[PDB]
Amino acid sequence: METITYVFIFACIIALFFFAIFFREPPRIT
Amino acid sequence: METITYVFIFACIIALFFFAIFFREPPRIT
Amino acid sequence: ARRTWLGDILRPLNSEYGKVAPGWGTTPLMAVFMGLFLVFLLIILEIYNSTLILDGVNVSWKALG
Amino acid sequence: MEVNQLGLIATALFVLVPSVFLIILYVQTESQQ
Amino acid sequence: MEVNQLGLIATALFVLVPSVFLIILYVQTESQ
Amino acid sequence: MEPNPNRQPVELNRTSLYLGLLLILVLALLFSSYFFN
Amino acid sequence: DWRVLVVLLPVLLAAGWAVRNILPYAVKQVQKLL
Amino acid sequence: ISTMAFNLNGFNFNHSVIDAKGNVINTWADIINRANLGMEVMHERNAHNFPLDLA
Amino acid sequence: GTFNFMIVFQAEHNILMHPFHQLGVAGVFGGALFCAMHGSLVTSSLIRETTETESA
Amino acid sequence: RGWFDILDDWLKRDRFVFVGWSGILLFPCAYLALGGWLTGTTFVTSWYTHGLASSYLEGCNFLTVAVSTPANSMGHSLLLLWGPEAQGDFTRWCQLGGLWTFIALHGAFGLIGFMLRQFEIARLVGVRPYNAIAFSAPIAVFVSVFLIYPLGQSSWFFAPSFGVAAIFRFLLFFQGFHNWTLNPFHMMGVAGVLGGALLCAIHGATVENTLFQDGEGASTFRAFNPTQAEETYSMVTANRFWSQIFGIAFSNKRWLHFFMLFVPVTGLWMSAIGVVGLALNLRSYDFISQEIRAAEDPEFETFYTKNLLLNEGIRAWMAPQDQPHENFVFPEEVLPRGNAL
Amino acid sequence: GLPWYRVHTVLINDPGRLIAAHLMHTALVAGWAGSMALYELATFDPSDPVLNPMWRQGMFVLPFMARLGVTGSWSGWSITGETGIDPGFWSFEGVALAHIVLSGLLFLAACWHWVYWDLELFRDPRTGEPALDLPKMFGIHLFLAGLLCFGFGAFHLTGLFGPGMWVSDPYGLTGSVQPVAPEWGPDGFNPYNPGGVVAHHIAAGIVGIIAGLFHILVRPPQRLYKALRMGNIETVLSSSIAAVFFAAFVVAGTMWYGSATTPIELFGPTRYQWDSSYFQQEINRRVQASLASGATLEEAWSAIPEKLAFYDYIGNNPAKGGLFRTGPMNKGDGIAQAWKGHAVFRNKEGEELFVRRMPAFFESFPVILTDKNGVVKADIPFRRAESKYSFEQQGVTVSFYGGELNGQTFTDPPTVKSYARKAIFGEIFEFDTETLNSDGIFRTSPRGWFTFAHAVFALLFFFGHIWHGARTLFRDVFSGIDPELSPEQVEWGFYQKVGDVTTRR
Amino acid sequence: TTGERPFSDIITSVRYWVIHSITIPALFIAGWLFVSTGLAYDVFGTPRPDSYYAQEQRSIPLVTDRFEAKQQVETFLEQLK
Amino acid sequence: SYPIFTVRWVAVHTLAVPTIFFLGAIAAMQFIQR
Amino acid sequence: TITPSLKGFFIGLLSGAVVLGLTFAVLIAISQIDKVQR
Amino acid sequence: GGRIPLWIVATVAGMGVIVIVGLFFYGAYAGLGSSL
Ligand code: CLA
Ligand code: CLA
Ligand code: CLA
Ligand code: CLA
Ligand SMILES: CCCCCCCCCCCCCCCC(=O)OC[C@H](COP(=O)(O)OC[C@@H](O)CO)OC(=O)CCCCCCCCCCCCCCC
Ligand SMILES: CC1=C(/C=C/C(C)=C/C=C/C(C)=C/C=C/C=C(C)/C=C/C=C(C)/C=C/C2=C(C)CCCC2(C)C)C(C)(C)CCC1
Ligand SMILES: CC1=C(/C=C/C(C)=C/C=C/C(C)=C/C=C/C=C(C)/C=C/C=C(C)/C=C/C2=C(C)CCCC2(C)C)C(C)(C)CCC1
Ligand code: OEY
Ligand SMILES: [Cl-]
Ligand SMILES: [Cl-]
Ligand SMILES: [Fe+2]
Repeated sequence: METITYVFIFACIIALFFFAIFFREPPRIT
Repeated sequence: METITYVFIFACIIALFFFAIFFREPPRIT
Repeated sequence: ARRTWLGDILRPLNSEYGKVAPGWGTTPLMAVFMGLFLVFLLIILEIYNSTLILDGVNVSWKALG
Repeated sequence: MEVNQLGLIATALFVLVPSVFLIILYVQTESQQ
Repeated sequence: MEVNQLGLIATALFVLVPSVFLIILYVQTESQ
Repeated sequence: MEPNPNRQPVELNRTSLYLGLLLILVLALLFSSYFFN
Repeated sequence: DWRVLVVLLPVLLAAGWAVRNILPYAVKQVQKLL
Repeated sequence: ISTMAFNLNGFNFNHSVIDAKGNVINTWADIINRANLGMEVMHERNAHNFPLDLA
Repeated sequence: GTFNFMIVFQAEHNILMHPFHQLGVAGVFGGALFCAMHGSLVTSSLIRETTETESA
Repeated sequence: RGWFDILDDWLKRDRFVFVGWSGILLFPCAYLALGGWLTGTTFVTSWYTHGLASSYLEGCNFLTVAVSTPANSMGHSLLLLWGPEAQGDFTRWCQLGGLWTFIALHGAFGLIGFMLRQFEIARLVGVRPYNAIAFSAPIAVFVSVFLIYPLGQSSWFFAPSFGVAAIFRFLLFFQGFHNWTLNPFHMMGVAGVLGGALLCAIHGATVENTLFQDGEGASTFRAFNPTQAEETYSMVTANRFWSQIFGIAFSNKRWLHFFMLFVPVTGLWMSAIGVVGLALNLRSYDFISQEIRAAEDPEFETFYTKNLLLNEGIRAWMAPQDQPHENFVFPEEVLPRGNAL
Repeated sequence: GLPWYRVHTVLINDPGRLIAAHLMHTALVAGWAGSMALYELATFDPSDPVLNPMWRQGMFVLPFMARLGVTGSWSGWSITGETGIDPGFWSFEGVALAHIVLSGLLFLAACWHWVYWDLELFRDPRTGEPALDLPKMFGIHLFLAGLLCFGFGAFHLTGLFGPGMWVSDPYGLTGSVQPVAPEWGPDGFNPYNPGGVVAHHIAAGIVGIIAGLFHILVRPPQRLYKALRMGNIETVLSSSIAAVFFAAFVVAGTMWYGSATTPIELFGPTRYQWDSSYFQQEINRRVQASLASGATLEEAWSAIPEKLAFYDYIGNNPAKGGLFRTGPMNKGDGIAQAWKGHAVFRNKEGEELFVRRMPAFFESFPVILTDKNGVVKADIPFRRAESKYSFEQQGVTVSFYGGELNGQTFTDPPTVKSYARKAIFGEIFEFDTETLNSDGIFRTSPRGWFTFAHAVFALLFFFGHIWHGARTLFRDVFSGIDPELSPEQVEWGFYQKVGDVTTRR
Repeated sequence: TTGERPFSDIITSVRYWVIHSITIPALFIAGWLFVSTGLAYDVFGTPRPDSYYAQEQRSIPLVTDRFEAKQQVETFLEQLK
Repeated sequence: SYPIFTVRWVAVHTLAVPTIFFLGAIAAMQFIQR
Repeated sequence: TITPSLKGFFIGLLSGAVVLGLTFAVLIAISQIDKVQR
Repeated sequence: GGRIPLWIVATVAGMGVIVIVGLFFYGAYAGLGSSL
């Protein structure tokens, strides 16, 4: 259960990476 | 730990009661 | 709407929305397959249930050896 | 008492996950008004 | 391995509870 | 490409919140004995 | 056997007796149906 | 519940059906009674010293 | 304890075979039936005052 | 103007009992399920399947009369008249429990017919089909208790027999063998049935005591008109009453009546699920933590341990007579008994 | 705003985001299968398929992989128990990684179809409105389904180009993956004939190709398009649900009763094999045959393989479990280590006595010994004061034949009774209770859990059928009846035909 | 309101009571005889008071076979002859 | 001018006819002696 | 070959079929005599 | 036609009921089902 917890948390981080890059608030120029 | 759990859930219910009554959405006519 | 190479290839497969054979068309034939299928499922069921007993159909684990 | 240890995480999640979902939807409802 | 079995619930709420707080604050922002 | 015209907003009112919470807490109170066993 | 005729004989007079009391008025209803 | 408090009990058809010789012919009532018996003999298993549970 | 009370009760009183418990079951089943009926009959005949995207 | 529409026409005419396309399934099957229960309770024995008398003809009364389940030996056989068990003989069929499957299957199909009837009438009259949906709650109970549960077991023998006391025996069976009262899916059923009955009484009594005075006389019934648009009791005075007695009250008449649908329908659905578990002997029979302690600690007693003693009493005392095909022989010395009793 | 119970209706007229939702669902299912096999491999012990088979360790997808011929691990072991193997890539480990890579590639495709929701393909070229031609779609898909079902049975199951499927003898002793030849005769409709499963997919595969072909070329009739609202994707969900619960009931039943596709070395035995004393009949046939052939009693029972005797024990009966007794069967009675031997009871007169076995219904059961004629001769009494049949009065003894205890007789009444207490469960095993801290209470098998879950879902889905079906035929009043419905349409005798306004008298 | 003839009018009518004062006792008598004659016992297989058990027998004649079941009960009956 | 024989007629007699008959049989049954 | 249960099967099959056709025969007949006016 | 007053039909019929039911209650004490 300890191995699982570590891999689960690492997997959520990588999923976060994907939305942080591709689903960011896009920057705009005013 | 069973006891703590049983009684924490019970106590959450009593608090919900409190807000359900005194902090209800107040019925407004027509 | 976006056109794509693949979209264009599949296009005629989503081209006839709403087109119908008039009246009853093939309903009477579908009806035949439906009743045939029912009778076939009955057989299948009454074999499993052992109200239909047939020659050389031993409905037991012992039909594995 | 010799009791199932995952009973606790099961009960804690059984409450927290659905409860949090409801709160999320209530609060973004109030902010619309 | 003979690990602390309250470690799972501790890690679990450590993640969920502050995580839930932030989601709540983000959504009710997007809807105004 | 246009924005999706099918998007809609969700609502949960306060009575539904109160009803939903009672359902879960009471469900938890009933199943909890069985989870601990 | 014979208990069957015994049992069935009341129901024939029951049906016979209705059929003759009700015949003339049933003849009307069927005519009306075109 | 209030009249069964004064022990005016439900219908009792235990052995109400017997044959020409007088054998008992059981019904569902008699099965019910076999289960009532198993409840009877076990409840409060240490509390009775005499053969009838009159209260 | 509730179930203990209702088990001993049946052993000592044959309450299922009592006509007043049978009227209670009829009262109680009947009540659930009529609740669902009335609830479904009123619900079935709500007058249209809403769109598909909102609660009736 | 084909024949199919000529028949559509005649089926759907407005008459004292509406017929419909659903009538074709509904009516034969409902009449036959009922004809068979009355046929069998008045005339037919359970001697050869159960060792029981079970008809008025035998000496039974309306409480003890039943159409009983087939012998365990029959297994899950459909027990068709023309089938390998009864071999066309009507008399033998009845003696084998043939009418049980007869009632149960025409029953099942009749319930379908009925529910299709609720769909059929609602479509013609132009109302929403919520009465039909509510009727799924009875259907689920019927199929789970009468079909699924014995199909999980050794045979039809262990389904309910159709009769008042026979059903009473079934209630006790589930207590002694399944400890069904301890099952949370039954408890949710109880809260829905009793909750429904509560809701039923309280909503009927509220309306009756929040009425408007629309007539002069003391019978308040006369003063309703079926066509009036105006509501006939005060939702405002009802809401204030219950807010102050009970703290919360309904404010929305649509939610109220939908909640009367929801509560009993759902409880029956939950109990159906539980009985499905019991098809498989998947009971909530024990709490393991309790058994470990009581095994090790003879001073440790609860109502949970007391109730299992009672369950143990029921099993050993009713089983030989209730399951005749098992030839259970329990000499006196082995029977569980408390002191003196 | 939408209510919570309706958020997913935004997809109704949005074919691309419907495809994106459907891809994401597919990603999570394949992901789950990947994850579940990984956890099974990390906890499976494959060192003893005789007394610690997969079905005792609460394995759930392992047996489904083995059913179609994945039998071994990159580690060198196989479930049949042979060592040294190399399964190539399509090992348990390899299947799990496929489904994980598949899940990842489905995730990405879903993002793509969600962002690029507005494809011209989805537009009706006449009106420019989104529209799906469901009848032609059914034809195309029904044709795909027929090809795969034909090819599954023509190549995989035959072993023409594939592994075949798990087959065993009738007593689940010699299972393996093997090619199967189709049974075209009437015995192929027998659920216990595996050749029938081959016939079925070949034959029904061609019927699907032909019907798919019919359904692509031929338009639905006007009467039927209108009756079933074939412009409404929700009629498909209604009928689709009904088909799925049909199928879920079927797979629950064949799991419980047993068929050629639910073999007892993958799923455990059935409750019926205990009801009918199926393994006990065979076990005894063998000993009588050793014995007419003149072997000693010790020899005749030592000849019985432990795998067979383990089947003849109620702790492997799936109908002895409980809804909240969690985990693997091993968590209850422990890990089976060794058959102890077949217990023979003799009274003091040297009659052979027979422990009445416990039926599946009974959580507890009394200890009653009987003779070949069925006559009670000993028991363990509850009330001691008036007892005549006690082991002490009747001088019961136990002798063991075969197994770990072969050739040993016990006479002291407390030992004798203790084995009498186990005999009611059938054959008597030694278990390892410490390794998993076994609590001693019977759990059910994967046969139990799979049947339960699928029966419960099937019933729940019937309500889905009903709901979504109602919503298809009545969509025009979903939001409420017409406010200008006149009491003439609804009161009696107004219209000769109910609801048809053209029949006013 | 559906065009059939109202019930309250059918059972105050002379004609109705003239038919049914015959048909109702005929049915009551018919069913009586179905019992009093013994035919109901025979049609249905139901044991008479003297034929639940054989004289010195105290065994239920319980069906124990599926496909020999018919012949089983027939054998029990001849054990009463 | 009403009809005598309707669907309603049939429904009614479908139940009633065998009710009275069944009442006859059950009446007779009270006089059966063991 | 053609066993008794299979004879029974067809017996049930022909029986069932008669009942629906007789019933549907009856129902088509009435529907034509007794029509709605329109 | 409307001849027999309805109150008459209701009294008599009702008496018909009580009659048969009391027959079935009498039978619970006599003959089969009586325990005697
Ligand atoms: C109309 C509704 C209806 C329904 C749904 C049922 C349903 C059922 N009945 Mg009931 N029954 C009905 C009406 C109905 N009955 C009526 C009106 C009667 C009184 C006559 C009965 C009397 C009755 C008895 C006495 C029994 C049943 C039984 C049964 C069960 C078995 C049915 C079976 O195997 O059929 C199988 C056959 C079919 C389904 C027929 C299919 C029709 C095919 C498709 C047409 C074939 C045409 C032909 C081959 C072509 C021409 C050939 C050429 C020679 C001309 C089933 C639950 C049995 C039961 O309950 O056992 C437990 C039983 O014993 N029924
Ligand atoms: C407070 C006490 C209490 C309460 C309120 C309930 C409530 C309930 N019990 Mg539990 N029960 C209790 C105590 C209680 N129980 C105890 C102490 C025990 C002992 C263990 C049990 C044992 C028990 C068993 C064994 C079962 C229940 C079941 C149920 C449910 C019955 C559902 C129903 O409507 O059936 C009524 C039946 C139907 C709705 C099915 C179809 C009905 C059709 C439509 C009838 C049509 C009639 C027809 C038109 C002709 C009628 C005329 C005819 C009479 C002549 C309900 C949730 C059942 C269950 O869980 O179901 C899944 C079940 O099998 N109970
Ligand atoms: C059909 C689905 C299915 C089936 C049949 C199984 C079956 C099995 N699994 Mg697998 N499993 C599944 C899905 C499934 N699993 C999924 C989806 C996951 C991921 C979550 C897992 C994760 C998993 C793990 C991690 C393990 C298993 C193990 C096992 C075994 C023991 C399971 C057990 O104790 O049951 C316990 C079941 C219950 C206690 C019943 C739960 C049902 C709840 C109580 C109902 C909820 C009611 C609801 C709130 C009511 C309110 C409704 C109302 C308000 C409207 C068994 C072979 C175990 C094993 O032995 O493997 C080695 C193990 O350790 N499984
Ligand atoms: C293929 C199966 C299928 C599909 C695609 C749908 C699709 C739909 N359903 Mg239907 N439905 C189904 C099965 C299905 N249903 C079944 C089996 C039932 C009976 C239980 C129902 C009963 C049902 C009702 C009663 C209603 C719908 C409604 C809807 C619509 C909106 C649903 C929504 O927003 O959910 C929103 C849901 C949530 C926000 C959270 C749900 C959380 C649930 C309780 C537990 C989740 C468990 C977990 C995720 C694991 C999944 C379970 C496992 C089986 C795989 C949508 C078109 C609604 C509708 O008509 O709208 C117009 C509606 O009112 N459905
Ligand atoms: C228990 C709840 C009922 C509460 C009682 C009052 C109900 C409310 C009344 C409405 C307003 C006033 C009308 C009162 C009028 C009233 O309630 O009853 C009176 C009515 C008879 O009325 P007539 O047509 O004789 O006259 C009209 C009367 O209203 C006199 O004014 O009784 C019947 O309908 C008898 C039919 C039963 C015999 C039919 C047997 C055949 C049926 C077969 C079909 C089987 C079932 C269908 C299958 C699913
Ligand atoms: C099964 C079968 C069948 C069928 C049959 C039928 C269909 C039947 C019917 C039957 C019926 C249809 C009957 C009925 C009868 C009933 C009765 C038996 C009644 C009684 C009642 C009473 C007694 C009542 C009284 C009262 C009381 C008690 C109280 C209240 C009031 C009053 C007055 C009501 C056939 C042929 C197909 C074949 C196969 C088998
Ligand atoms: C991205 C990507 C990737 C990766 C992948 C991944 C990593 C995956 C994941 C996936 C997975 C890993 C998933 C999983 C899933 C799971 C789930 C989905 C589950 C479900 C569950 C549930 C639903 C349950 C329920 C329940 C409970 C909880 C309790 C009891 C009862 C029941 C059973 C009902 C790759 C490299 C390939 C490629 C590139 C991209
Ligand atoms: O039912 Mn049995 O009876 Ca009324 O008492 Mn005598 O035993 Mn004890 O105390 Mn509670 O219980
Ligand atoms: Cl007690
Ligand atoms: Cl005392
Ligand atoms: Fe109301």
